[PDB]
Amino acid sequence: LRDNIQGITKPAIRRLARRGGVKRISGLIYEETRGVLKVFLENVIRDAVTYTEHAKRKTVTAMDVVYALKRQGRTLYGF
Amino acid sequence: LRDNIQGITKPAIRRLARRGGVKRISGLIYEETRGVLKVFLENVIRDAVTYTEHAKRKTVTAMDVVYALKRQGRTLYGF
Amino acid sequence: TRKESYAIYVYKVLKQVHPDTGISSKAMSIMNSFVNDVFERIAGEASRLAHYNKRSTITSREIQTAVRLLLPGELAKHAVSEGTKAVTKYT
Amino acid sequence: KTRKESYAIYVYKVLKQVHPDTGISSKAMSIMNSFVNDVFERIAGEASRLAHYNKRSTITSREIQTAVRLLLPGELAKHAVSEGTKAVTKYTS
Amino acid sequence: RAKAKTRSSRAGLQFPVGRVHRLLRKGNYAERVGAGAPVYLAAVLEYLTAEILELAGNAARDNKKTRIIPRHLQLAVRNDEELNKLLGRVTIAQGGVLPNIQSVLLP
Amino acid sequence: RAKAKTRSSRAGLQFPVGRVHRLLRKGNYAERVGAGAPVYLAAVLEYLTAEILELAGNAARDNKKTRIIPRHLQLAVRNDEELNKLLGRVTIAQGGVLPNIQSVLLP
Amino acid sequence: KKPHRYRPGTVALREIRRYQKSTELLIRKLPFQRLVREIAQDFKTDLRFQSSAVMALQEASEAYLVALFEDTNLAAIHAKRVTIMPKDIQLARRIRGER
Amino acid sequence: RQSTGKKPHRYRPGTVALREIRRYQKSTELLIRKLPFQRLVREIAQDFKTDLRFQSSAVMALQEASEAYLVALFEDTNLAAIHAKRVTIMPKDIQLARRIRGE
DNA sequence: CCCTGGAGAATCCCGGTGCCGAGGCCGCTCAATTGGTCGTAGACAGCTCTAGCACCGCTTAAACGCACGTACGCGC
Repeated sequence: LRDNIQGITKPAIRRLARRGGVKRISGLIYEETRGVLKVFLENVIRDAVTYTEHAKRKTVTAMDVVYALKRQGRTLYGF
Repeated sequence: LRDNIQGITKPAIRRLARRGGVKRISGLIYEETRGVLKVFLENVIRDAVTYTEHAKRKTVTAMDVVYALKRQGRTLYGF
Repeated sequence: TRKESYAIYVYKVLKQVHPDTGISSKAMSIMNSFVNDVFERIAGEASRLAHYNKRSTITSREIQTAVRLLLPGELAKHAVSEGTKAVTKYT
Repeated sequence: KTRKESYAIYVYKVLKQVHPDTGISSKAMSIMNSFVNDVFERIAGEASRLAHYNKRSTITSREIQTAVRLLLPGELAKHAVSEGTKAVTKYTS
Repeated sequence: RAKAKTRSSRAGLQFPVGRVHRLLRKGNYAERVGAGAPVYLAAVLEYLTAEILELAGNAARDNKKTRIIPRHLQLAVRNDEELNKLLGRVTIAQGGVLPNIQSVLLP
Repeated sequence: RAKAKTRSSRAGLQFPVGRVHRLLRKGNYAERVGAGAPVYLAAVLEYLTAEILELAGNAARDNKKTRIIPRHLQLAVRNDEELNKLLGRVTIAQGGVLPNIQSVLLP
Repeated sequence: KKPHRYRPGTVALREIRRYQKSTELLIRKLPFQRLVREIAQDFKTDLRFQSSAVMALQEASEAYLVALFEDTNLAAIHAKRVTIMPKDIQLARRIRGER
Repeated sequence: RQSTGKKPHRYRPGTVALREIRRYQKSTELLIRKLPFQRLVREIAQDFKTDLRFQSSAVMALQEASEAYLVALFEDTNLAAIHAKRVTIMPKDIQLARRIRGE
């Protein structure tokens, strides 16, 4: 699995900024948003990996991601 | 005790901005900084008041202030 | 197995406050996670409050202090009044 | 009088172990003690949470290892895990 | 063995006092848990639940909806200032954000 | 009985294993505390303390002072990126901040 | 005839109004899932993910990115601009403490 | 109630400001005075509960925490000022920083 | 209008005091250490079965790219 950071396509970032009320979206901010998303995922998924490793499991459940987001002050409801 | 919000003097806010590396300090920053400090104190001192009222004490200790700063993600060391 | 859930109590509270509205599975799951997270927050605050003053017990004053520490504004006072009313009706 | 628990002499001994030519003031000592208390509370709470989420009643060395991987980031966490593993292997020897 | 009456009915409440007490006991939170602590906790949870569901019903009536959808719950949470400050560190799934547009963005 | 050898010397450690175990037992964290958990906690605490004190000693030597002052500890925390991420939400008294100047500030 | 030729900004406002009231997920499910898989491959080669775990990760990432975009837009309006910039994102991360 | 009522130095702005920045950034002592901050603390506390006292060390901890928080807020405000192609901070920058911080 | 030489003032290195907080020492006592003893949570073996991994049709809304110009980013 390589070059999946391009999977977050340009209209996806367009829609994400439109949800946030952005008027104009630059051409250079897509790479920056991809990097920010990569950093956030490399934190949260790594925390969930540690949770799954401690949980004696090889499959990352939604609950482990839930407290992985909770421990960083970003608690998510509904899972 | 009245007009105690002016105890934080204008050169005190100027020196606080100098510690933060602020180049130029506007004349309208002092009232806004006093209001922000008043809001922060009205949160922290109220939390310490609740902490002291819980422990059946009449004066507030530095440990309760440390707890009130710690519960909001602003933990203080040395007290 | 049996899994603990807060669906029916939230449902009857909803029927008490608004009997003309329903709820979905996703809305129920959001409400369950919200009430559980508030449970852990208030219970942990009460546990820390007991640990600060070497208190071996958690009373209603622990929950009231946790509510005033967590809930801001008039919400904390309303919750404290509701808890006091429930305590007086309990005895 | 009343004996209050503190890590003043322990942090002082650590300082003399790693830097045998310097001293430390009481304000810096209290800052280090508060840092030790906060890190101890954070790791203990993380280990208690990890024990609770797996429906387990005890806290083992793996709980502390997961707590220091979750809290400490990166190479600091890897070095902490290595030091903890070395201490566990020395304690059980 | 007399008649089994729940503590929620004696306190005029719908949330379970006994389940809250059991979760406090097995939650390793304290050595002892008082009698009034689960009653106070259940009363606070009941008040918060009633307020959130009432605001969600108001938002659903504003959207011509008679079923509570997580969009309505997100609108109810973010519309109230106290709920927004309390749940500032809260992510809500399938809720979006408020439909607010800045003044300079309008043409 | 036998010699009362401390658990810190048995594990090659300086932080008290027994004090950590006692604080874990009375700290309302778990029903039981394992054997290796206080050793792991003391090892992590000693490594963090040693790294922070070494960085503070280096900062004191840059300032050429013998005694460690809170300015040295604040510089040690803020200079290390790992310590900056670990203690981002930490306020250190009597320490100030980093003496850095923006590029456009200088004339 | 001539085309309608919408001025720049009107379709932006229409999309803002549409997405600010719709709760659908903007990021496609499979590319985000595969990005999650290659990110987790650096930590564990033999790992699996539940569908609801990917759902929770997608929702949390979408909400975090939307909040970051809101802060970026507010900083852009603060900086006499209407176009979001990478330096605005860097400022928003530095103020929030994530940079 | 009963009353009827040769050439001077002339330092340009900015250089002495940077001098003060360098002097106070490497400094350690407290910038805010003790008793005005203490009196403000008592005045704020008297609105919540009367007949309340603060010890010297609690006032010290509150003063240092408030100074650190305001220094971080001023750092973010100056960063937004340079971000907005400016060297002078505005209260709207402070409001923007508070909004981004979530408070 | 720009480059270079001379001097006013905040800042930095250094000699001398000493002093008041830091380092080392005396007990000793209360928390740390040793041994046994069980209830019991936890490590391990076998079943399974329900949800996840991989590939396939397909079709269709989602996405890359090119042409054009006017709101806006940037220089003055």
